[PDB]
Amino acid sequence: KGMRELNPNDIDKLINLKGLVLRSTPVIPDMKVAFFKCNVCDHTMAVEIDRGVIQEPARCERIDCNEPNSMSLIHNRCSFADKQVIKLQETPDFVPDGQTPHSISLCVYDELVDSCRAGDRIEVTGTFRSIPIRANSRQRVLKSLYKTYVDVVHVKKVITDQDLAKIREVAAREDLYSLLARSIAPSIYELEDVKKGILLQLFGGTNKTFTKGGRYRGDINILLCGDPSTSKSQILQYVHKITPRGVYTSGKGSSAVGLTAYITRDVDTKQLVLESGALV
Amino acid sequence: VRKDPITKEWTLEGGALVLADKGVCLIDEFDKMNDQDRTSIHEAMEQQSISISKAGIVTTLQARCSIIAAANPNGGRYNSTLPLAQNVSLTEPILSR
Amino acid sequence: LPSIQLPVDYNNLFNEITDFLVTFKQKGPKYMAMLQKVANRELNSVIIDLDDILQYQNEKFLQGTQADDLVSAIQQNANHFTELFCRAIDNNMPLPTKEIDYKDDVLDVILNQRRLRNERMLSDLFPPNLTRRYFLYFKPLSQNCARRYRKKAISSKPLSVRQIKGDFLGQLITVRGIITRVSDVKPAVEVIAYTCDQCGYEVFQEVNSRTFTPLSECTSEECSQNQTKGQLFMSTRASKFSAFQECKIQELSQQVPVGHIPRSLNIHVNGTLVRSLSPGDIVDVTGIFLPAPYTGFKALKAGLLTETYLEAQFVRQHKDVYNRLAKSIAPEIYGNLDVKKALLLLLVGGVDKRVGDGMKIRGDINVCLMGDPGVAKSQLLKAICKISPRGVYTTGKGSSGVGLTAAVMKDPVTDEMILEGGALVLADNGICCIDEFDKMDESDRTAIHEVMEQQTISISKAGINTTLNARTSILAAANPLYGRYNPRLSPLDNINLPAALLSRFDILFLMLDIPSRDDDEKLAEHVTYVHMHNKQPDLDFTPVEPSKMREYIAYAKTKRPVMSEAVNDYVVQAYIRLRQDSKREMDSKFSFGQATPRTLLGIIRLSQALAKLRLADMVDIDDVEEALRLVRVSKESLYQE
Amino acid sequence: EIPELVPVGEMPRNLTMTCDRYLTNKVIPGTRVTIVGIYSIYNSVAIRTPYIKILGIQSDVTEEEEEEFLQLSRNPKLYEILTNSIAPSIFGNEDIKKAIVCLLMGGSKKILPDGMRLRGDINVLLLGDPGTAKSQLLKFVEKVSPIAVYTSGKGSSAAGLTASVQRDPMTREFYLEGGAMVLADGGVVCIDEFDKMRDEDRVAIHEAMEQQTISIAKAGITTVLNSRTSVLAAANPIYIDFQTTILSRFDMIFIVKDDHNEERDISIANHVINIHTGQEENGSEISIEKMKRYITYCRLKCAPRLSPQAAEKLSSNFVTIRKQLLINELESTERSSIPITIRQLEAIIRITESLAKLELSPIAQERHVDEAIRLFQASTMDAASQTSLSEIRRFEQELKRRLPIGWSTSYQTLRREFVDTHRFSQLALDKALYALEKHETIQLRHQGQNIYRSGV
Amino acid sequence: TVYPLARQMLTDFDIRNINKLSKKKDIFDILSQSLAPSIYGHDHIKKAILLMLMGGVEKNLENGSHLRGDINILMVGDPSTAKSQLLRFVLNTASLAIATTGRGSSGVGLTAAVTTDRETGERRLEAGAMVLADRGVVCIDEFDKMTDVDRVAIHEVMEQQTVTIAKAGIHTTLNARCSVIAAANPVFGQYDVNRDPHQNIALPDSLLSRFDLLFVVTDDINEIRDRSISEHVLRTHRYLPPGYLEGEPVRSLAVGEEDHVFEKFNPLLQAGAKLAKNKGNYNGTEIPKLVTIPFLRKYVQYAKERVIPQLTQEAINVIVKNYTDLRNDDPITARTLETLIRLATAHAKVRLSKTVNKVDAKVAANLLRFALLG
DNA sequence: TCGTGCTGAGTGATATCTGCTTTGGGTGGGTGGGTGGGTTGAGGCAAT
DNA sequence: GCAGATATCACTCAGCACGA
Ligand SMILES: Nc1ncnc2c1ncn2[C@@H]1O[C@H](COP(=O)(O)OP(=O)(O)OP(=O)(O)O)[C@@H](O)[C@H]1O
Ligand SMILES: Nc1ncnc2c1ncn2[C@@H]1O[C@H](COP(=O)(O)OP(=O)(O)OP(=O)(O)O)[C@@H](O)[C@H]1O
Ligand SMILES: Nc1ncnc2c1ncn2[C@@H]1O[C@H](COP(=O)(O)OP(=O)(O)OP(=O)(O)O)[C@@H](O)[C@H]1O
Ligand SMILES: Nc1ncnc2c1ncn2[C@@H]1O[C@H](COP(=O)(O)OP(=O)(O)O)[C@@H](O)[C@H]1O
Ligand SMILES: [Mg+2]
Ligand SMILES: [Mg+2]
Ligand SMILES: [Mg+2]
Ligand SMILES: [Mg+2]
Ligand SMILES: [Zn+2]
Ligand SMILES: [Zn+2]
Repeated sequence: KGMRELNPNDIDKLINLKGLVLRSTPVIPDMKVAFFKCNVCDHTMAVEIDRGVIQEPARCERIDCNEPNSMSLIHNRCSFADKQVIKLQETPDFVPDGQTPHSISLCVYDELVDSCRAGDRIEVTGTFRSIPIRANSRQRVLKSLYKTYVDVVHVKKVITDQDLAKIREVAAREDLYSLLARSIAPSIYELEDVKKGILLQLFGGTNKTFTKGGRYRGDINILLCGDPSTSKSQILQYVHKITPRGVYTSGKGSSAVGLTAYITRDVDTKQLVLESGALV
Repeated sequence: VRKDPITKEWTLEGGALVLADKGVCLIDEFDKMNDQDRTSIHEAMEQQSISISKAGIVTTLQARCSIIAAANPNGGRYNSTLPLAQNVSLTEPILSR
Repeated sequence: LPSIQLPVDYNNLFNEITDFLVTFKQKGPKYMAMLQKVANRELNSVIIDLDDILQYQNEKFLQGTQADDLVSAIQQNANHFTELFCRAIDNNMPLPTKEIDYKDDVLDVILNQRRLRNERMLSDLFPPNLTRRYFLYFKPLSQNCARRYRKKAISSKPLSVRQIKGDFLGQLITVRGIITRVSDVKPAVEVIAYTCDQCGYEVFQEVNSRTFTPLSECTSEECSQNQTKGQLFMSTRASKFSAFQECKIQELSQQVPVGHIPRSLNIHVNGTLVRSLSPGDIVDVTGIFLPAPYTGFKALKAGLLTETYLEAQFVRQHKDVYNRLAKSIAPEIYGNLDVKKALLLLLVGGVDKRVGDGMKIRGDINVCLMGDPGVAKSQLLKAICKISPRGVYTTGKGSSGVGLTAAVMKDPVTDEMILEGGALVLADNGICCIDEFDKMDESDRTAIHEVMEQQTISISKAGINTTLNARTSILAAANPLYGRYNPRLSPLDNINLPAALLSRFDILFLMLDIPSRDDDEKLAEHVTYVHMHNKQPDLDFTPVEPSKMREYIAYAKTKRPVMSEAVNDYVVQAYIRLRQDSKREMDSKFSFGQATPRTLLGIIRLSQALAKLRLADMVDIDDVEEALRLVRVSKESLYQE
Repeated sequence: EIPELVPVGEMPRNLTMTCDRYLTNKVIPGTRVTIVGIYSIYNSVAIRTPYIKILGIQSDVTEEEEEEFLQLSRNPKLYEILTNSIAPSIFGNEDIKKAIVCLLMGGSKKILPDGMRLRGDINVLLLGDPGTAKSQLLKFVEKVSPIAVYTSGKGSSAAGLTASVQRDPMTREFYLEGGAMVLADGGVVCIDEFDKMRDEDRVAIHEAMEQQTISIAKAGITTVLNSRTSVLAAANPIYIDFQTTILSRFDMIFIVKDDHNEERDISIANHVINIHTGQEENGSEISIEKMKRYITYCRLKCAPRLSPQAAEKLSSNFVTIRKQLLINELESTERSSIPITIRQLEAIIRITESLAKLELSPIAQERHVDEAIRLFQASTMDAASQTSLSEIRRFEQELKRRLPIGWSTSYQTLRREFVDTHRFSQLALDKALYALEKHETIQLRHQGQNIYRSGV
Repeated sequence: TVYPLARQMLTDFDIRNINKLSKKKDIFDILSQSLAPSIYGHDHIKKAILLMLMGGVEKNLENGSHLRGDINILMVGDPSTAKSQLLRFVLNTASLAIATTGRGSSGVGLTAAVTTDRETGERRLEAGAMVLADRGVVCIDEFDKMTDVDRVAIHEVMEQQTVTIAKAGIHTTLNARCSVIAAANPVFGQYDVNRDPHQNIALPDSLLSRFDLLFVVTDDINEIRDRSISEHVLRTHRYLPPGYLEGEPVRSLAVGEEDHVFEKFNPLLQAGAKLAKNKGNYNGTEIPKLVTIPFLRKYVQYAKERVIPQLTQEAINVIVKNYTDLRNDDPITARTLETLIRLATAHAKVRLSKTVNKVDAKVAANLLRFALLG
């Protein structure tokens, strides 16, 4: 379903959504089983929580001691679970006429906590729940408009021995260099040396950990300068697709600070933080 | 300008020139100061008073202090041939003062 | 509470309404059939047309059995007649004819169990709104109906936010304006359902205000006779919800008095009308103008001032082919036939964008129009740029502060670096429209290459490291700053554009204005005939209508042709000849049009454009030979002269 | 608290006060007062806010003084004594002294039923090299005038002068707060260092003096304020931002230049030494208090007007000035800049009325006419006068030819090529560069240190 | 209650009066010189200003093309040539006008620009001077003090006649159909004849080309003219607020609510208007048939709201011939043809005729010739 | 062997009572309203 | 007029000792 097609009819039903993660709150402890201790006889009992309500006892459950209202909650002995709140923004494609994309809040508990990072495309299955909002802190009064959110039950972020036996077969091929150089950029024609140079950058040198000095890194830097119409930008895009991480920065569209890192402040936490530039 | 924790009414602090009234205001690396800061000292050099207008606290403060300034000539060295005008970037008024 | 004797009777009006729904006949009775459809779950919205009420009233009066004026009663107080109509529909509802599912009906199992329990207890219910699954809306009284039957229509008469005063509160009126804000659909609760953990009985509470107080203790007769203190707990699976949207409507520029600022009126949408209003739209919305009484302590401190709103009820929306479709790019302009052909090719956007294992080839035919002031460039630019469904006319400086490509600005309020797109992005999936192409700054001078080569803008500045998607073809023009062009001097000697930029353009045109008696005579005569009769002097051809030409352009852009080996041979031979020719022309320093593979791809693109205009699928030798003429006549006549 | 009693390095302390019934509207800001009242405390750990409940106000601010002033006006050398009292401690600069006297007295107001009311106030411009006592003159003008504001152009900003739109913190509503000119309404504003003041503030002042009603009526409010004031401007030498237009707005322009005469130098040295080692007030000078009360009386009582014969004589004087330039333009091809402007003509008037008001003369006679003529001639005509365009044409052509399109050369390099070579003077460099840049044919980069061509 | 502290409904005989004046075959001079009668000389400017005030028919083609039908005028000249006086007079006689000076137009901006609150960030589109003059006139002042932002905005505004705002999440289009009159001093403080007007002003050809007619005026010194100006300016100073001792300290009844047409001669005000009918002859004592401003406003109102002239062949032959002669014989651009037709229709509106005739085309051509070549 | 009238004890429901704001800040708004108040200054970064 | 925290009073129940 689309984020703009959820109606009241579809409340309390299992739906499937896809979107982009925008922001996630830190871990929130959610109580599961409460712990009570009698102030008089030092008797301890555990009571369950139903619908966010503690089934507190009126008086001590022991027979000899029955002092009413003498039970107290020991905060640090109650069982707890994990809770987290995420904000999901619909994919840019779904936007009908170029407006601000809508967002829907999600809740994930236990294992699914810290499963999706900020700025990732995920597909989430959960229950489309509804819940009241209290008009003010100090009253049971409720607003007539209900808040909508999704109770997530599954999240999907959108080597075998057989493969290893297969991979080891290619390495035996005598013309492996040509095969890989021809497969890295199928479309580009008669640039075998350029392709070979590009390929060796993906593999990279060898890493060395080195005390009594500094680390030595096997990273290769390549410059492709030549006449305009030749396939330079095409190879740039082709390699940009293959690599797992990379930023397609251009000329005059990037800044000195923008490449390295930007100093900023976090509004939510009100602390000085720094972002990661294109190079970082 | 600060905010008084008791009356919650904005008060006004003292500046470097004010703190050195009836004394001396020493400035080092004078030539390196920006134009606006170098204008801020023009008033104290001759008018002997600093005027302030912030947060509706318009008033005039007393600043009667002598100023000793140290600087190096523009270009890093004093060319004895050329006059003092080109040697230092300070404008004619302040030099006269 | 002193009482007044108002001249309105509700029993008689209810009887009239009941008779209306069972007797009116615009096939059996119209509204009986409409209700029959609802009982089968095929319709979830009944719209009562006040024109039908007026017709029924006049028919009854003609027979001599005059009755009360129901139409005037509905408009004067509309919030009450919704309940009357709903009650009448419930009373006269028919039994279903098509077999219903009845399987996953929570409020059928609940009601069946509630009936069984009540019968068993009594032998030894639920609010009417809960069972309702239809929405009742009122259609205003159209002006034609009012004038037909000699009456005045107050509801349909459009008004403005300025004219909606306190006197109109509680009436059915129409408002004309532009929507400026819409909200996400949210569920507004209408009937809450609780469950007692002791009785097994359900308690239903009606909510008809902005706020409500939840129930705590059970009120069932079981909890009363036994006096058990059972606790009620809310259950959203059995409650009733209605989609809710809040919007804003603002006055048009034609309704604000001089020296006054536009006003805004809130609109509430409930039921099925939700999602019928979108931002930036001119509508005629009919609804009930009601207040929103405050609740709690806010009522005492708020005062007598009342916050009002509009309850939407109805929404009305204010809505040789080559030579012929070329001479019709701007019939008013006289000369420049080949240029107009090139602009038509630009409009078609002729390409069959090819994506294989990742390679992307741009499918946009960029074109530039250089020359001297006086030749019809800007007029051509605005005409060609209005023809397309989507276009953006801007100067070389850019769209206001943000320049063409994009720029990151510090937020005035949040102090957060926010990227705002420029003119190019606003033309995505369209033709951007640039005049004074010379006046670009360095940033755009360098960043326009990205868009022209790869349809995307990439920025990696302080806080933003994203890429803007801009698949827009570019049309540009420039003129000497002071006087006329000097053909003897190099093209770069009169304008500031760098040599590299002009190379990327698929077609480059140098337009010249050489004074001459004969030419100016005909130019003046043509502009003159246009100024006299607003049509072309020559009668040899009839200019094609605008809407029909736009339809043809859309149909052509739908098609996707392909090439073949036979035409491929011709294209490759022509490219070989072009490459060989440039081997000698390299001496001239202004030969930025030197043939490169980009020229081959441009030839292919133009050929596909011509094929698209023919609406065919297979490109023939004719299209390629014509396209090669437009690349030739665009350099030869504009490099040799 | 009084400035004198403030201990060194500390700050003035404030105290809130309250008055009721017939003690209200008895003082205005900036007036020294003596208060008799109850020192009480009102609740706003366990502290209270002190305040004072006023019971009596006695501020330092009849017919006998009228008789004394009338007798003073009967003196046969009133003009000379008044010009002597203006800056008794500054030697020379007699013309500036007389101009400052005229500014202090001002000109009679003019109002027409149609709606076009002419200005009556007088503004003066002092533009000389450092070490000339311009600031001392401005200080004395500020002190002597009953209402005056001394403001440093660079110290303040657009908010300081004219007016600025702000927001009331307590009520959070946009309101308008006046600047120096607003606080100087009905008085004199002495602006110092006209050069360092920013261009936007200079144009704001231009408008304020043009209409004397600072028009800031927008941004939540539509209120306007009156700024009827006289502006005395002291500016450092130009050695154009100081364009001749703003000078033309000024009624009077003065270029102070001490001549290197041994007698003059010794005289000034003796005067300053007498100052350091140091009061006729017996028929040749009057203290600040008497002069201030004099100014108040003359500004509030007498508003004299010129005479028909004087009017015709002044018209003939302007005719003779135009004929004087006609004589001056012995050149055949070269064109004279300006003989006079109509604004300058209006400037010539309203100073004669100042002299008439000085002597309480109901009608200005020919004496005032000749005095005003001499004063204006000694200040503006010579200063304005204190070929080139054709040279600028050649300079512009050479600059355009030298630089192709897109090629940038350092401004210092161009100065070396032309200014140092002496083919074109520096005053012809900035003018031509501004003319070219304003037309977009050239661009200034690196604060004008690099010149980049941007088209034909 | 509240007591307060545009258009004049024409009566039956006012239309008869306007027709009576229209029939007189000299009315163009009368109307031209009735406006700003005090000013000496610059008669062609007054003629062109009236022609601008009455504008020309605006054509809307079926293709959506919009041929501009509003004249524009730019004044450039040495100091003290009554530029501000002409601006004031057009402001007083024009139905709509906003004198938003180009130098830091505090108050109402020259063009629309959205604004936000400092703390609440309340976005709102604040209309500028150009937008607030739809179907009217805008009298810019000191056109030479404009900043690059204003120049770029004005270029688009005039070229397109409409403003489309696409900023701060606000997308809207606001009409700006109007006429622009502006004054601009030279760059060196004085007009140089040896240089072109495009050199004495420092705006790019893009801005100057939009102005249909450009006028260059210089301050010339003539003894008799000097005496006349001096005496006229002097008169006001001795003129007084009658009511209190001459020359001393100077200080609605209801809310609900043929000297009328012509004007009696006044030496104090008109002055040069007599010289106008005298054809530059001071000795000439031809009292002119000037018309009061209140009725002139009615005349312009009636002409602008009732007459829609249509081009005619007789005027069109001469239009084509004059344009060809200008272009091919003593840079003139094809846009000057639009000027000829626009002014021909505007003048035909003065003659209260629904068809443009040869006289209108010829007089418009002569005015354009003066506006181009001295 | 046992039955019942008197008593102290403790909840349940109900009586008065205080409180009904509260708060600094722009993901709380401006159809909640200014008699409920909010009055910086240095440092970093894009534009040029 | 409305919700929440708080304290007041009145009514009814299980134990107790004696008398039947
Ligand atoms: N062939 C033609 N047919 C009709 N009108 C023409 C023709 N050639 C020129 N014109 C007229 O020339 C005038 C020139 O003004 P226009 O708005 O076109 O400026 P431009 O010089 O093309 O613009 P820019 O240089 O700013 O890009 C227009 O009125 C146009 O009507
Ligand atoms: N004739 C004079 N008599 C006395 N002092 C004089 C005279 N001429 C100049 N001065 C000098 O004027 C000084 C005060 O004025 P100041 O020189 O600051 O004015 P200024 O030239 O406007 O200053 P600056 O140009 O440096 O801003 C005194 O220190 C003083 O001795
Ligand atoms: N033809 C004229 N007839 C009468 N008075 C004239 C004439 N030309 C100019 N003047 C006089 O010129 C005086 C100056 O007018 P104004 O201040 O408007 O000049 P301006 O040239 O527009 O000014 P600026 O140079 O400051 O832009 C006016 O008082 C007017 O009396
Ligand atoms: N050897 C080649 N193989 C494949 N395509 C080529 C080759 N040479 C040129 N091209 C084509 O020419 C175009 C060159 O554009 P581009 O790669 O953007 O050049 P650059 O990035 O160097 O400016 C490409 O779109 C590509 O399709
Ligand atoms: Mg590339
Ligand atoms: Mg153009
Ligand atoms: Mg000084
Ligand atoms: Mg002027
Ligand atoms: Zn216990
Ligand atoms: Zn129950």
